[PDB]
Amino acid sequence: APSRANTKVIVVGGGGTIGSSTALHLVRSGYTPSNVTVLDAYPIPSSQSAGNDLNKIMDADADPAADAARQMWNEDELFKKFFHNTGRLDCCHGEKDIADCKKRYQNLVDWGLDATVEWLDSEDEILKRMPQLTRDQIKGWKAIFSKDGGWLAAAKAIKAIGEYLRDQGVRFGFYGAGSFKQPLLAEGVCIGVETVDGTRYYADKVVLAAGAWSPTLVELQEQCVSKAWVYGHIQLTPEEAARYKNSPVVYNGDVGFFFEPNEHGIIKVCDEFPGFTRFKMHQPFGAKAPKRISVPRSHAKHPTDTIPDASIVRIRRAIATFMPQFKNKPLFNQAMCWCTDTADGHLLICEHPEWKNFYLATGDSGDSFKLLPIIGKYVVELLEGTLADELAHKWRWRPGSGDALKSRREAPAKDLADMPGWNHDH
Ligand SMILES: *Cc1cc2c(cc1C)nc1c(=O)[nH]c(=O)nc-1n2C[C@H](O)[C@H](O)[C@H](O)COP(=O)(O)OP(=O)(O)OC[C@H]1O[C@@H](n2cnc3c(N)ncnc32)[C@H](O)[C@@H]1O
Repeated sequence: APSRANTKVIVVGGGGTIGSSTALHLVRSGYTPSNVTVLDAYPIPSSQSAGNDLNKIMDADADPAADAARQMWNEDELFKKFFHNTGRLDCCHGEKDIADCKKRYQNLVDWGLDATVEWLDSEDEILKRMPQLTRDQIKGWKAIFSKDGGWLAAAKAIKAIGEYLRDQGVRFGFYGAGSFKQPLLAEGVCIGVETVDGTRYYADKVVLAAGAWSPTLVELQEQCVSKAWVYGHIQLTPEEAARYKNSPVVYNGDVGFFFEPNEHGIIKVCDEFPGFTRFKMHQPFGAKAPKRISVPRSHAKHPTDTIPDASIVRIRRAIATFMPQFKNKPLFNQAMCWCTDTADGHLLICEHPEWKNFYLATGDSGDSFKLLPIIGKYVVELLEGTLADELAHKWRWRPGSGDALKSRREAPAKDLADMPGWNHDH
């Protein structure tokens, strides 16, 4: 095994979240930049990466990886500017959701103290916190307000990683030169990657950080099932947008959520739901025949795609509830954004059980963007044989460990074949 300075690594999906972090941590660890090759279907930040977004939520997860990430969002100079500490307003209505939120709030008063969390026990208490809401839309609502967390400028953070890597001299391959087709195996040892255009890249170690595409590219035995979530955007005038400067993330699990406007006055609005699959026949490397698996329907490949009609209705209901004064604004740049769920919702970060020096770094399960600053550190540890055993176990190769179609969500994902309104191919 060579020294870090002499080790060649290929990061497949290095234009995405986990992949770009991996490349960053290899460089920060003293790998020689020109020995690191980032391969992606699309140039960093990849136009189909789940992290290519105006915003993501940063919550207050006590988990060690989430904690370490939070410290870097606060303190690391590459990342800090992209974390917006607006807090979060979690709204609840109906007996069931209110009971759940009260229990959750009590757990904070119990477990690791409250401190930065408030209970809002009426409409008027919510309005004092967020005067931009409309009373007649929030009848019977209560809320938890958390001063911790807020939102992350996701595409900008990945873009900042790519500029850093570029300036260090990392090597890149994109499009046909970056789209993984197969590992290169020599008697059960991975020694590189071949791309769609026929280019062959050789390295000591290969990381597959291909997000929702990972189970399409190599045989993962249904350990990961790929699903889409949805959003769209509305455009506020400068005067309208000023009202929502530093506004908290607003969330109601029965409705959806929205963010503070970006610097161009655009609000992104999301639904809350268990995700959509898109099953079709496909043959990943390592599969003996085509199989029915959920294959992302990429908005980058298909920019005329929007989102299902059902989704538009839900997002319109969210705007009508949270921002009734903006109900006549067009919802634009509608898109589907893909992730991959494991059965238990933990990551899949492990060496392949048959292909030595080929490593999986996926299973993001819809809540990994917030790990961008830290996650590559754990991937480097895996490559070097130093990942903490409890994490190695939690993130292990585990086919047959449960049904990832439902995962730890409320319901099995429905399928885009059954959800009209997104496809505008003709
Ligand atoms: C979709 C989504 C996700 C999301 C979210 C809202 C939506 C609508 N809200 C979040 C939130 O509030 N907080 C949070 O922490 N996470 C949230 N998420 C999830 C998050 O976006 C994902 O968990 C995370 O971004 C996933 O990272 P991962 O690195 O696994 O995936 P990726 O960024 O999509 O990157 C994968 C890359 O692989 C490349 N690719 C695909 N095929 C190939 C081939 N053949 N060859 C080479 N590269 C390939 C992609 O192009 C991509 O760059």
